[PDB]
Amino acid sequence: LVAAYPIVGVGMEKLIISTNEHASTDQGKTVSRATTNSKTESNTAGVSV
Amino acid sequence: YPKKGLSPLALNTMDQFSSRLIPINYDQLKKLDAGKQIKLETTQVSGNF
Repeated sequence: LVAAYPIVGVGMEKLIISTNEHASTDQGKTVSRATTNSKTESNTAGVSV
Repeated sequence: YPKKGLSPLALNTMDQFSSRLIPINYDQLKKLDAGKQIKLETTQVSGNF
């Protein structure tokens, strides 16, 4: 009259997450050097009294 | 398996076909950096006669 019959059930033990990002870092250098050359030439007038 | 005069066996993949290598997120990598080690156990095994 009884049944040959299984019954299974589950139970959660632990739960882990894991994140999604995108980290980035940068480091740099700069070195420069310039020269400058120029020339002018002026003319003036004037009258006083 | 293999015989005693040989090197051990490697495993690195996790799918049905060998692709998509086993990942580990960041916090467990920082745990693993500090010198901890993981345990490898069997749960079941099947073969033919």
